[PDB]
Amino acid sequence: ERPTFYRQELNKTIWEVPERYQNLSPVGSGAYGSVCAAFDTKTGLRVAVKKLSRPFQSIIHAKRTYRELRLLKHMKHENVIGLLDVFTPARSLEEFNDVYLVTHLMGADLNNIVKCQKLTDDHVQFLIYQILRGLKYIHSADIIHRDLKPSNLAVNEDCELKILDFGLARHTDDEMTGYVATRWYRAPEIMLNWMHYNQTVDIWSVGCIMAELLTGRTLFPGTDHIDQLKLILRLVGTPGAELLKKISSESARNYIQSLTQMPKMNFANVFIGANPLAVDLLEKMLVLDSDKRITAAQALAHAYFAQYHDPDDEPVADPYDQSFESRDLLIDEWKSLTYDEVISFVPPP
Ligand SMILES: Cc1ccc(C(=O)NC2CC2)cc1-c1ccn2c(C(C)(C)C)nnc2c1
Repeated sequence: ERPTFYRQELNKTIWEVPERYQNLSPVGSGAYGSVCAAFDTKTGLRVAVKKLSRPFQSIIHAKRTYRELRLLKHMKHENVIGLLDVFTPARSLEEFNDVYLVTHLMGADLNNIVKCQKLTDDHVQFLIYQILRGLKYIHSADIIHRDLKPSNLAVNEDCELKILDFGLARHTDDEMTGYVATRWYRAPEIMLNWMHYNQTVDIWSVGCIMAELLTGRTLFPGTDHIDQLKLILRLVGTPGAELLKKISSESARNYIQSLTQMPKMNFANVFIGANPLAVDLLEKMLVLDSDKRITAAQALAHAYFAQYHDPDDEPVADPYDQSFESRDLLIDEWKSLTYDEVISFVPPP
């Protein structure tokens, strides 16, 4: 009872997918893999199907395919994308060469819904509640998103949200360059490599996202890493002695110490007219010192989310074994591990 596969030409590439998936149509390539929307006739869901992609052409590609599949199989939370299905047209490990991952398709991304557009306060509470609820879960598994931004927040018509692309974060020097949304939401310590960083890199990005939902404008649209740092330091202040010490990169501590000291601005004068509770929570997320930033779990308990908070309905993850991250294997070994993961996949209920 291996399903029946059929073949389509799409992206100018062959898709070979089980007959359960019908009406495939492109919703974009990437480098990465191609994504298609599809109707899953078995679940009644609209789904996103990602074909990787030369998955085992280098060690870097093989480890990455294994990582993504492992991450997706782990995640079981309403506000985190998980795996609905994984499949290969291949019948043996020897023939194994393509992986397709299937995922709920919420509908759009947040970026395409909200940008240039200011949201109502109740709409903001809901979206950020769900981002922190799914981040509490991800972080509890010891996973860092590292690249949270509106384009990887999948949102449906009812403003319900799942987080995409956690744990992968492997951008080139060039995708991060100049006046680009790829960098606007990243934590200063990660943008400028100040230190080996914690999970609160992600709470900095929620803060950037939240401020943009409230105001309709990017919070730190820097034209480059240094311009963006200056936008940052102008709002939150230059570091103190105490943070300067923790900046293990000697090079970066020397640069930042060159800067004219500036105090933290008043967030109620930047976020004029906003819910005081929204402003308070922004001041707790946008703290420069990552050791002092609010965590997803503490933030969910904040008064801003009184309507939505239910401490009994904010679950945590079973633990995630990333011991494989510090293992060097050969192509065929990553590939065989990936295959074991493809074949033991048990669909959700
Ligand atoms: C198919 C797929 C596979 C894995 C991951 C993924 O997140 N992998 C990393 C966590 C390990 C994301 C998607 C995916 C891709 C685009 N999507 C959209 C658009 C088309 C609206 C952007 N909405 N939902 C999605 C979901």
